[PDB]
Amino acid sequence: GKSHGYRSRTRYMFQRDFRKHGAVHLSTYLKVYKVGDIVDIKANGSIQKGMPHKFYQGKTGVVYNVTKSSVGVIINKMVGNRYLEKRLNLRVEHIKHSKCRQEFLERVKANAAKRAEAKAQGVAVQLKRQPAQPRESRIVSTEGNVPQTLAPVPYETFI
Amino acid sequence: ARRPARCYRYQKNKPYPKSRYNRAVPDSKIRIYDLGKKKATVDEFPLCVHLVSNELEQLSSEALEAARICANKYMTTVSGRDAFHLRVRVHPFHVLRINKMQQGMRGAWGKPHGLAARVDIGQIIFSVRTKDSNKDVVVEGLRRARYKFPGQQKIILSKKWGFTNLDRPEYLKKREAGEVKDDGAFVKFLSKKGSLENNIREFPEYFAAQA
Amino acid sequence: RKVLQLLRLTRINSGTFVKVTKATLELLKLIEPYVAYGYPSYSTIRQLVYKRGFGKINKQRVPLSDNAIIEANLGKYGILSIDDLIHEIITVGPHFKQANNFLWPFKLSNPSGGWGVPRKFKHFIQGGSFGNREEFINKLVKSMN
Amino acid sequence: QNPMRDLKIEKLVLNISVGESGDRLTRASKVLEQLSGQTPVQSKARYTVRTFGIRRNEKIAVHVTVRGPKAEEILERGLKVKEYQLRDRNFSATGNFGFGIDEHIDLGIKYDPSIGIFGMDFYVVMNRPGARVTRRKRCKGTVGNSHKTTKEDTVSWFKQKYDADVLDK
Amino acid sequence: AFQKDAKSSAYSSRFQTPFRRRREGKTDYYQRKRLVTQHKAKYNTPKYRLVVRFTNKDIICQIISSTITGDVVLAAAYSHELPRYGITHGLTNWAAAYATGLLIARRTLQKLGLDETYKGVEEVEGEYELTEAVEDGPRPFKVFLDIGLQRTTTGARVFGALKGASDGGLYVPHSENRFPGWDFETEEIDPELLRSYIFGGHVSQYMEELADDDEERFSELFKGYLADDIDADSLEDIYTSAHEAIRADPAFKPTEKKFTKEQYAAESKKYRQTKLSKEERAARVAAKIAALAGQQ
RNA sequence: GGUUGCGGCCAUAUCUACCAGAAAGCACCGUUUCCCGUCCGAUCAACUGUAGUUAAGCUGGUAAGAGCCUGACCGAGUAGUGUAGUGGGUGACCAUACGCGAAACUCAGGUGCUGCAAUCU
RNA sequence: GAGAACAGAAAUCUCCAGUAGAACAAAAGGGUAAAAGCCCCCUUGAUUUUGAUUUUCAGUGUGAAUACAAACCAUGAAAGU
RNA sequence: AAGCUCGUAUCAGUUUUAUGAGGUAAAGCGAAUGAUUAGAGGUUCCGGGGUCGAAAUGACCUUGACCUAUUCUCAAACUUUAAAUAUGUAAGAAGUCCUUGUUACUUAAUUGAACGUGGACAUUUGAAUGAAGAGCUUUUAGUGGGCCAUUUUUGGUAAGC
Ligand SMILES: [Mg+2]
Ligand SMILES: [Mg+2]
Ligand SMILES: [Mg+2]
Ligand SMILES: [Mg+2]
Ligand SMILES: [Mg+2]
Ligand SMILES: [Mg+2]
Ligand SMILES: [Mg+2]
Ligand SMILES: [Mg+2]
Ligand SMILES: [Mg+2]
Ligand SMILES: [Mg+2]
Ligand SMILES: [Mg+2]
Ligand SMILES: [Mg+2]
Ligand SMILES: [Mg+2]
Ligand SMILES: [Mg+2]
Ligand SMILES: [Mg+2]
Ligand SMILES: [Mg+2]
Ligand SMILES: [Mg+2]
Ligand SMILES: [Mg+2]
Ligand SMILES: [Mg+2]
Ligand SMILES: [Mg+2]
Ligand SMILES: [Mg+2]
Ligand SMILES: [Mg+2]
Ligand SMILES: [Mg+2]
Ligand SMILES: [Mg+2]
Ligand SMILES: [Mg+2]
Ligand SMILES: [Mg+2]
Ligand SMILES: [Mg+2]
Ligand SMILES: [Mg+2]
Ligand SMILES: [Mg+2]
Ligand SMILES: [Mg+2]
Ligand SMILES: [Mg+2]
Ligand SMILES: [Mg+2]
Ligand SMILES: [Mg+2]
Ligand SMILES: [Mg+2]
Ligand SMILES: [Mg+2]
Ligand SMILES: [Mg+2]
Ligand SMILES: [Mg+2]
Ligand SMILES: [Mg+2]
Ligand SMILES: [Mg+2]
Ligand SMILES: [Mg+2]
Ligand SMILES: [Mg+2]
Ligand SMILES: [Mg+2]
Ligand SMILES: [Mg+2]
Ligand SMILES: [Mg+2]
Ligand SMILES: [Mg+2]
Ligand SMILES: [Mg+2]
Ligand SMILES: [Mg+2]
Ligand SMILES: [Mg+2]
Ligand SMILES: [Mg+2]
Ligand SMILES: [Mg+2]
Ligand SMILES: [Mg+2]
Repeated sequence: GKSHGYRSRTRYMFQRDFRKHGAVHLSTYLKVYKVGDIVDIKANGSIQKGMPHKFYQGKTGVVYNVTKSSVGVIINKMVGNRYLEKRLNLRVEHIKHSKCRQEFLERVKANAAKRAEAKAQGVAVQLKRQPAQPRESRIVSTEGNVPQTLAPVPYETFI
Repeated sequence: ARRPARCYRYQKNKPYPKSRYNRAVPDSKIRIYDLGKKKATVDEFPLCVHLVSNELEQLSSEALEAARICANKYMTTVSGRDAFHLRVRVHPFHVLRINKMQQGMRGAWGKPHGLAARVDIGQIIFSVRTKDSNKDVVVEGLRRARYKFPGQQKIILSKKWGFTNLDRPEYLKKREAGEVKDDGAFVKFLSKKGSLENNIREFPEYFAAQA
Repeated sequence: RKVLQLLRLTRINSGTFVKVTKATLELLKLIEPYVAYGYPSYSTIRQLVYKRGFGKINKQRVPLSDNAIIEANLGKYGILSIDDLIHEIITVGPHFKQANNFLWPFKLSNPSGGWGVPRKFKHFIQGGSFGNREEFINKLVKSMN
Repeated sequence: QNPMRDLKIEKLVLNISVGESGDRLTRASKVLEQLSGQTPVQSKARYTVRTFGIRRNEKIAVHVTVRGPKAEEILERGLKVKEYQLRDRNFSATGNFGFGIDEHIDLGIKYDPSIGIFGMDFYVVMNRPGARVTRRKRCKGTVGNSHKTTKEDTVSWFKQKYDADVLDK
Repeated sequence: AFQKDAKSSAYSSRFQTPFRRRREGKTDYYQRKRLVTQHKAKYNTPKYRLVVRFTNKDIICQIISSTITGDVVLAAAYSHELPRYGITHGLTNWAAAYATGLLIARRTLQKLGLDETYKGVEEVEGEYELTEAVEDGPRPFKVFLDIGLQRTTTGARVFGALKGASDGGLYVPHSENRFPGWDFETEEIDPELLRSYIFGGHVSQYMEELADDDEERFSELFKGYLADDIDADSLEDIYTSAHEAIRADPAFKPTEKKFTKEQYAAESKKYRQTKLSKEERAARVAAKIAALAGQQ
């Protein structure tokens, strides 16, 4: 009958990336995690100990614990109509620092600056982001660039 | 005991190959796909004419074989067995099943029944190469083959030199230059890429410029 | 359905103004089969607001009819009259969000001389009524207002 | 060139394929022992064959690898038996050569009816200096083309010192 | 290479090349992984290794930590520094291994302050012993032996290096069973033999014997010893005093230098072929299809 | 700039065939008393740095080289696809509207970058 | 692939090539090359205490599994495991 | 149903921006595995026939396989590549920076780690749109045969299956 073991349906998920099998490079072990850090979760199939269940592949959570060979990650998972808190013991091989945050940290650190650069000068800042605006007017010149007239082309077969 | 072909015209199922998961499947009724002077050189037969599907459907191995024999028979008796090269372009890789038949619709997975080629719109089914002088004969051969197939197919005059991918004048440019050299019944083209040394080996009559 | 809610279009023939940015384009895109929209002229923003313009005031949909009603709720933003309001709308001012939200969605009638087409629910470009009909919106909305 | 891309003998491996274990093999061993001065190594059959009358892991043969001067005292000794004529095969593409003899008596060593008579497989493998490169642990590498042992190089080497013949084509 | 060998396009296309430093057969990544990764709850605490490598007759000791940009030398000592301390010959032997480890330990342990506390065994009787932590005070500098590709044999001289960095004050965790004078059939060290090696006793007694059985060889190898009138028996004091000299001043002198970086650079490019331009390559092809083609 | 020890990214670093490499280094290389390991001091261990060599390793350059990497309105706004209609068509299927948009192909350009430390005409 | 008496398609000896085309009880999929495969050396961590966690879920149980704490040991020169 | 604690507050079957995950559609097969049509050129001390033969590790044909570069065609349980739709996280006061306290953890180390004291910057304080507010607690009914349409889609010749 049906079958639904732990690593069920994961053939291509935990698979290894073309011409990237073998030892994991040492940078994966030199990276350093602190409680609060935001991490993305993705399984290294060659590292059977400490694997995320496949539900958590592609998922991003927060470190809550740092352990000898691992980090404890809390993921919010929705079951029924509600989220429940989930805690994952993952070896450092199945985790990386998420950049889901840099645009923020980089933007903060920058936002402080142009605020100083304003204040100190005599204000007028405006530092919220804004959506793509529509385009302004413009004058396109014809010089070197007279318009080429095209028409639709007849039916033809090649074969 | 063949069901009428109407029961498998359409592509209702993901392809079902002969595989190690299938295994007990009958032979294709079509089995030779190149008749005529297949040995012929490329320069010999410049005219290509296609029999071309205008439908998304399935052709049985049985109808490929029957059509095969139709076009080949007509062609050789009107114009000679070495007058042309017929190529069947379509192989019946898709296994059709049958729920042969107490028990009802219980456990209904069928057994292999026969084979079909799955065929697109604009997908070429037959290809022929000849002497220009023999066009009409060839075209009539594919016309008679049509009546062996379900669905609309329509015969199309090729732009290309025989079974080549080059339009006739382009094949002519390469040939009357050095660039082209004979092989079995196809052709090899000189590349500007790779070892200069053993590029010269092949294609000696290049590396001039002229005639 | 959600987008129609967020644009405040929760019943047939009612309408609202929208400031066009990438982040609302994509809203407009998701609802093209249910709406008709375009670029309104001064004349029709003016006659929309003079005729069918209502503030939202402690909810309670209140007709515009006197300028003190406006100044009491939008004064904080400059904007102390009905033509001030219009002006914030048409020029998409720095306070278009507060100004525009102030306006209850407009309740329009069916077009008076009709839709001009046999079938409404295909694109304006296919002889239907939905989608961006650009400046042809003014003829529709006037016929509806 | 030519400084010390000389042509030493890598090692000599004598081999007795006695398709059986038991007494006969431990006699085949004794031969190689006294003949090499070294204690020979035994080889188990790789699979069963039954028409060869052997079983997997039986102990089926003895052989021994010999290096330096000791390998020449024996090569020469066998080469004598071969009357200093090998053949144009015998020499491998990667520059080794081997021959066989039957009756080891034909290289010193008395008869002794309690040991019997055995045939031997001689296999001489050649190399030059700098061969360590391939055999060592760290920075293992491969000898450059123009330093590899070749058939011509070995035959000519053979034809010269020894002054023996090659024969055939 | 043979015609029937020789690689197909598809072989080459799917080939997964190993790490460079494996293709070079220089680095065991399995061991490195385990040498270098730190306890995650010890955060940015470097995990220092004691790298000991042997060239065809130079000994290299570096104390090394790791960084994803690359590793980091804290300190480095070489047995070719030993002429500075009164050792001229045989600087690839067990006692040069010892000396250098001692040199390396002393040097770093200095520039870390743990200099005057943690002297390590000053006596040296080849007693088996790790440097113990001073009650109330800084723990010793801890360091792990990176042997590299060296086989572990009981007697290997990589462990000579180990003995002297440990004798010199470093905490380098280790057992005793790869030191010369470890007895095979009994869990027992004879430190009398291990003392002997630290002071090159085996080299010396080897000279004494070659003296009066075969002076042909004694002058080939051991030439230098003759040439400097160092007949064996003094070899211990040689090394006994090296130890002294080393502890007295390990603080690493660089070579004076002569000629600058710019200058070493200048002459080296004289011998460095330079890549060609596309144009230059084009005109070699063109050149070739005038000759090899145009019917000579 | 060369080189070595430890490296990071792990082919622009790999593969095939040629050639060039000063100085140092590395290497090959000599030895078998001693620790140590072998059928074999080939590997592994030790000892000399003496006796010998750039042949190989190594490094670099060559090649209308194989591979790999990068780019392009090269192919292609193609294939596929989200949304729409009381659109076409017996049907199989297919056009159109508002969007998203490949892969192969073709051509061009490239062939390791770099951290710590020591050393070198 | 090329080589060596009896020796043959298949016995045992050697060199070259070899990205895994093998092997890892078992189905199949994933994984793995100075290994996770093959050969050898030492062993009982297949142990002790009691919690937390992931899958199945009701976020019950059971199975199975993960990462720690507190012991006691194994191995290795060691980091470690 | 009963409410309860609060209220510009926090909220969202939506977009945008930034940053992940994925192996379906398509595609591919002169790329791996597996299938498949055709020739062409090679290679045998070595698979078989046959002519010459005393034989040959002989020569010549012959047909096989294998190799090289080509060629037509395919995959639910094949694949280097690889969408669209769908999908995880982030867009601040529970924030950012400076100073330097606590410990039995951890470091060679007042090193770190975690929690803090004191100090500096307010609403363009950090995208859009919306918000008849938001959060929270108890308790209890009925239900636990479902069926249909567009699209994806399995079995079946098919079905108002
Ligand atoms: Mg199943
Ligand atoms: Mg386990
Ligand atoms: Mg369909
Ligand atoms: Mg079906
Ligand atoms: Mg039935
Ligand atoms: Mg019945
Ligand atoms: Mg059944
Ligand atoms: Mg069945
Ligand atoms: Mg027809
Ligand atoms: Mg709006
Ligand atoms: Mg009117
Ligand atoms: Mg009228
Ligand atoms: Mg009317
Ligand atoms: Mg109508
Ligand atoms: Mg009206
Ligand atoms: Mg030389
Ligand atoms: Mg027998
Ligand atoms: Mg091959
Ligand atoms: Mg190719
Ligand atoms: Mg690998
Ligand atoms: Mg190891
Ligand atoms: Mg030199
Ligand atoms: Mg001995
Ligand atoms: Mg030696
Ligand atoms: Mg050694
Ligand atoms: Mg050279
Ligand atoms: Mg090297
Ligand atoms: Mg190339
Ligand atoms: Mg579509
Ligand atoms: Mg329709
Ligand atoms: Mg398996
Ligand atoms: Mg390893
Ligand atoms: Mg048990
Ligand atoms: Mg229960
Ligand atoms: Mg349980
Ligand atoms: Mg799948
Ligand atoms: Mg697929
Ligand atoms: Mg497909
Ligand atoms: Mg297809
Ligand atoms: Mg593709
Ligand atoms: Mg294929
Ligand atoms: Mg093609
Ligand atoms: Mg979303
Ligand atoms: Mg969402
Ligand atoms: Mg609002
Ligand atoms: Mg309210
Ligand atoms: Mg209830
Ligand atoms: Mg209930
Ligand atoms: Mg109930
Ligand atoms: Mg019921
Ligand atoms: Mg419906």
